[PDB]
Amino acid sequence: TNLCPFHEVFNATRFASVYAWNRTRISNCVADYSVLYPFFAFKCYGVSPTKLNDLCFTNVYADSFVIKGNEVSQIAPGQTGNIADYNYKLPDDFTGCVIAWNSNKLDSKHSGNYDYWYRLFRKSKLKPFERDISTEIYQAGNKPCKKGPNCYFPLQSYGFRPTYGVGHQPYRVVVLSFELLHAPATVCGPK
Amino acid sequence: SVLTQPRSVSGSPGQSVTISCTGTSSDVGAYNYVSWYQQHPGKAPKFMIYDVDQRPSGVPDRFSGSKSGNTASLIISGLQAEDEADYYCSSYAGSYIWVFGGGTQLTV
Amino acid sequence: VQLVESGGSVVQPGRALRLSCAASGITFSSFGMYWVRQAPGKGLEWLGYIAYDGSDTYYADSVKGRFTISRDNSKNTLYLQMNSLRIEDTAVYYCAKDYYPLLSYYYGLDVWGQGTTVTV
Ligand SMILES: *[C@@H]1O[C@H](CO)[C@@H](O)[C@H](O)[C@H]1NC(C)=O
Ligand SMILES: *[C@@H]1O[C@H](CO)[C@@H](O)[C@H](O)[C@H]1NC(C)=O
Repeated sequence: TNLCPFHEVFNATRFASVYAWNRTRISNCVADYSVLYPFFAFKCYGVSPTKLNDLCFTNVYADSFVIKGNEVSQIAPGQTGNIADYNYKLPDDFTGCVIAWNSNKLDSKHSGNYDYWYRLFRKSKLKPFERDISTEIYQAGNKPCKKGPNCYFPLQSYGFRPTYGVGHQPYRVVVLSFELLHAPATVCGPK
Repeated sequence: SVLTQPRSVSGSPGQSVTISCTGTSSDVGAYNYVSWYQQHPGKAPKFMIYDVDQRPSGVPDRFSGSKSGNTASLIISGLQAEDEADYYCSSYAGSYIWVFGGGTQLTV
Repeated sequence: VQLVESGGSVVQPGRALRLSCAASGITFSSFGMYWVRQAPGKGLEWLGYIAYDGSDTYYADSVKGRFTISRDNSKNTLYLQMNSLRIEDTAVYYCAKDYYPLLSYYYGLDVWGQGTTVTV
């Protein structure tokens, strides 16, 4: 008789940038997944979405961030791209669910919403669930970048606007990653 | 898996033309990474439009583009006499492989 | 950052040929490099790519298992080792610089060399 606070990540006023996504650790729950189930995408890997309440786990993590509609397809195992390799990487053996919905009425300011950033390039490709929130300017030559010749800034912004087409307008995505450890299951649905 | 283009596109100074290239659902449709290069006779290709509509400093505002379904296109407005060049598109085919289109010759 | 192309010649089919280009300045070590081929009367064909750190290298299926791409970080030069050249392998070969440094890839080719002519 103790409901799980899923709404805290789904009903958030603001989502983190994809280059610096937020991670919420959820435990000690009676985890009804009815609460989170018009969404753009609802696809699960390794877990049945119809009766997900019956199969419970040790812990679940909710990874939340905002991207553009035509980058949603990169939030999946086995995929590559500007986001999959440099911003948010999923493991090829994911056991969980990626939930996405249109946020054009929230984030797409008519003035241009520049509060959301993504990484253009990286030292090395990211490992699964690895995060890199360093915004240092890269010096390709031997001159200080005090931004000038041979100076590159890793992050670029999503210029979200209400006048953009569907693939170029913002979507809010929450990835629910389920795991089993040596501990007994702690996050289980009602019964 | 080579992208298909018009051999030649007609036009005249002051007008606008479009140059389309088509692929399949596995390349042009799946990934929004279409890059267009402008080549002159006897000269290396110039980097023009990247990521479907975006352009590197040095590219005139008259050069744009768009994407719909599995078709990408280069949009040139206000054609000038020195815009006479061979244009190519390049899409991401997946698995770290790129594909250049057949090439389109623009005329004025 | 100028790309100076060399190593082209007229060669007999079945033989090997080494192509290369030198990158001016000291920024070579920061960028991945691409090879592109253009046969006369035809459009461009992608040949391959080598990462800035020399770790990840990719090839177009057409030349996979035949051509090898490598680089010398100390000399600031890029190499293409061609093997078993065929009658059809007549083209101008270009090297090009990735628009962005380190690992980037999904943008395009910003800086191009003049092109090395290889015939058979
Ligand atoms: C936010 O909370 C309300 C509670 O009335 C719920 O109906 C709605 O579905 C929640 N939004 C999301 C995305 O879960
Ligand atoms: C979400 O990410 C932002 C940006 O790094 C950070 O400031 C904020 O504290 C994070 N919040 C949580 C709960 O991780």
